[PDB]
Amino acid sequence: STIEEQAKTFLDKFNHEAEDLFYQSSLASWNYNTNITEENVQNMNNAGDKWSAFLKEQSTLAQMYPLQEIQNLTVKLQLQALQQNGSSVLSEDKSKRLNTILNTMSTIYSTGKVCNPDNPQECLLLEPGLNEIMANSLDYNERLWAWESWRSEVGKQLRPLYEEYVVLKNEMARANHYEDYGDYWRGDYEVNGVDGYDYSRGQLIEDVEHTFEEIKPLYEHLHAYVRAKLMNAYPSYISPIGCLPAHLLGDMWGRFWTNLYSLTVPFGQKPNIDVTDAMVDQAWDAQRIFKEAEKFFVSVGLPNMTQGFWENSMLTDPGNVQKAVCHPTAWDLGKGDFRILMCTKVTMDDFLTAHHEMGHIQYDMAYAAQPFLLRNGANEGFHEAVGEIMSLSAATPKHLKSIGLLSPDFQEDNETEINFLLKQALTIVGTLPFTYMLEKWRWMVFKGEIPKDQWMKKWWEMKREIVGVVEPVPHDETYCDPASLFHVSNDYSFIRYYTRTLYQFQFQEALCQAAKHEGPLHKCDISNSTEAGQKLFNMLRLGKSEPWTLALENVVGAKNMNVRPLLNYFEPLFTWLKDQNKNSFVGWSTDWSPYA
Amino acid sequence: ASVYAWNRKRISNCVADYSVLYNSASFSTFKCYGVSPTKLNDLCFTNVYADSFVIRGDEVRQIAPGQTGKIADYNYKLPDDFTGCVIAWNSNNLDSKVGGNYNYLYRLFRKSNLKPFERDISTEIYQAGSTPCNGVEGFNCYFPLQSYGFQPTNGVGYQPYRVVVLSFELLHAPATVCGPKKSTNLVKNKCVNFNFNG
Ligand SMILES: *[C@@H]1O[C@H](CO)[C@@H](O)[C@H](O)[C@H]1NC(C)=O
Ligand SMILES: *[C@@H]1O[C@H](CO)[C@@H](O)[C@H](O)[C@H]1NC(C)=O
Ligand SMILES: *[C@@H]1O[C@H](CO)[C@@H](O)[C@H](O)[C@H]1NC(C)=O
Ligand SMILES: *[C@@H]1O[C@H](CO)[C@@H](O)[C@H](O)[C@H]1NC(C)=O
Ligand SMILES: *[C@@H]1O[C@H](CO)[C@@H](O)[C@H](O)[C@H]1NC(C)=O
Ligand SMILES: *[C@@H]1O[C@H](CO)[C@@H](O)[C@H](O)[C@H]1NC(C)=O
Repeated sequence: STIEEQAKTFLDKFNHEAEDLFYQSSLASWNYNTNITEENVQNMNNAGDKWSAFLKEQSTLAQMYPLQEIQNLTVKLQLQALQQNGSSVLSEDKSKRLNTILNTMSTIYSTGKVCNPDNPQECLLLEPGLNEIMANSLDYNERLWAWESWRSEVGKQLRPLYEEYVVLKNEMARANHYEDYGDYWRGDYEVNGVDGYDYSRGQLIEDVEHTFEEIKPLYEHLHAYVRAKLMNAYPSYISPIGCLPAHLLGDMWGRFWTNLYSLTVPFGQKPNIDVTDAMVDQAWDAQRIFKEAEKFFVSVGLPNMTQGFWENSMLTDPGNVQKAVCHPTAWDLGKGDFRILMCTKVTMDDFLTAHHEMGHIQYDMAYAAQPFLLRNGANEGFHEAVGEIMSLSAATPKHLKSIGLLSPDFQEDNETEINFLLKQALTIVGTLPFTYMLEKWRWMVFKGEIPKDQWMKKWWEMKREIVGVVEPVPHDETYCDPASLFHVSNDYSFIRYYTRTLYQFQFQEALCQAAKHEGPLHKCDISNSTEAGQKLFNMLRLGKSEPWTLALENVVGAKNMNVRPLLNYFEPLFTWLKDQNKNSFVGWSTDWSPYA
Repeated sequence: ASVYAWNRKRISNCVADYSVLYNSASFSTFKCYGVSPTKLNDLCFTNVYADSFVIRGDEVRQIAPGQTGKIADYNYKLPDDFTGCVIAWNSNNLDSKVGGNYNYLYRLFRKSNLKPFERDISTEIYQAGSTPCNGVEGFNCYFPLQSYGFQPTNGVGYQPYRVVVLSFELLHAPATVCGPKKSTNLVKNKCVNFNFNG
């Protein structure tokens, strides 16, 4: 009869057909990921082509129902999600060119092998050949060689490809009534039609700058301390007044600073909270790790894992004969099928990753009651944030003592809390200016603020201004230094990590206030608290049915992303860094004073 | 059978032993509405209607009086004043295959809700819009029967469940479906209370 009932029946038909087709596609993707064989690749490609053709035909059917004659918010949300053209609005030649460019960037990044000139008999791939060198070497020219040679090969291959990529993606985005591809990425946080809780695409950049202006003193003090420690590690290269050299940050790109914890430790004489040896002595299998994680999630009141989870997940590396992707990934295959694909070792990092991915699984299970096209996070930040809060809670010494992994006579003084908070800042705080600078640079590239002949002159200028990192030698426009990273070369949004980092500590403050923890925020554990689990599950059950602003009102009581929980989390460390930076100079100079 | 074309077997002229069903450990749901399981084995009924079908795990709750859903409105409707028992059990072992078992269908759309104990096996195109369907599934016109996807790796809310609903009615005709006539060993030469065939 009416247009709304027509759309509701069409959405029911789409949900029922799409759930089975998505389950077949997801099962094929799982069979590829746990078993890398050419027939599994062919089955994955066939299922993906069927899934994409079905989405094209259903979007074509969906557009014939106009949006403004529907008043129900969930129906309008599903119709908005379905009626997106995607690449279909672009011409078939340019769509094929864009798909070819994406596939060849994927092959260049995955199969990129770089080694030293005049020694070409064997070469090292990025993972783990170059990762281990970047994370463990203490030699300046070796890291300089690896960094410059990998950005030489990868950037000189990817620069014309990226120049075509920006033009094609901008053409697709302006064909989809967006300003640029950056506006297309910012449309994930766009809320329209809700009274009071509306959020605009232009408000996201302003909120990111407003939060980063409060990030900046803490990052300046952390950068000064890391600069002083790297000056101790490398005596003559680092200047007291200048930026840090790019190849010395402990990772390939500067994404995380967590590999500098050995060099920048405050109190090396004091012990660590490493629980690896304790699990090795008690012979803790990965099955025991996941069962302890399940015990954590039942202690807070969340549902326990299904029988199909324990039957169908791969929680151990299969062997030499069977090939699998080593990256930990939680899979919501559809129809109540939840699995974790992780090559779990007996380490603290794998235990925290197991908690993170089981948080992903709990988030996926919570919105199983929702319709199929609403089975997602409210934004891209919440989905990662609900895993990162489990990573926060599981890493506490109280949680390790509670499960027996830490000695009950371990002395928790202020020095161990300072060095733990510094490690968490190197992991968490250090990625924020890099993320903000990278996303702002990509937004200015898509918007046309930066011309193609001026991409790198601005970029290093941004990196000196924001990240406080100087180039070792100047790079011309034959280089493509951003696209050496996984997410940018494979068409992924990067602001999800910034929003995830702020939502992480906002959720942490909300659940610790729910759990009535009376001490420091980093000393807080959300186990044994039914009300914290209920407050979590109220947002978790919504999925994508409600706006992320309303979900944030449901958790923390605020309508916008906030920066104060992060500063409250690191406030003892902030005072300690302000005490330690009396002799040294906080802040950096954008000039070429260390090295160029 | 499929839930749209649920099998109905009329049970008459025999002894119905309900304790065998009740004490079985193979059934996940044995929810009785309007009568208790303990006195089923004693009472007698004129006829027993056994409706058999397969549904999903999450759809077992909809087989009850007063419920709302796809199954209740468009596939199988129970009256509010229903006397009988709903028995459901998991059948992932039998009704799920590795390729996917698509042999079970359900009606997805109908103009109006079903009457109690009604079977709809019509395969006419549902008209959701003003335009005539003309027998072809195009725009605003959908085929009402959709296949169930049953895989052995699915969750318990998506695994196939075989449901048998027993409907007990009393009519003015002589009731012949009676419960078991329990007997005890015969004792002679003592003053006992005898009950021989009523
Ligand atoms: C992985 O693939 C190989 C060859 O295709 C096969 O022999 C093996 O059984 C597969 N592994 C599993 C767990 O099915
Ligand atoms: C919107 O639709 C859903 C399902 O179609 C329904 O459950 C919900 O009550 C509707 N909301 C309003 C306000 O009509
Ligand atoms: C998708 O592309 C078609 C073709 O131009 C256009 O008519 C339609 O409005 C587009 N969809 C949206 C949501 O803009
Ligand atoms: C999950 O919890 C339920 C109820 O506490 C229990 O019956 C079930 O056995 C648990 N699942 C597993 C795999 O132990
Ligand atoms: C820890 O506390 C003691 C006593 O208050 C103090 O002397 C010391 O400087 C503190 N250390 C840190 C790192 O805060
Ligand atoms: C939380 O509950 C479990 C279950 O008994 C218990 O072992 C654990 O000690 C509790 N946590 C704390 C901090 O007491």
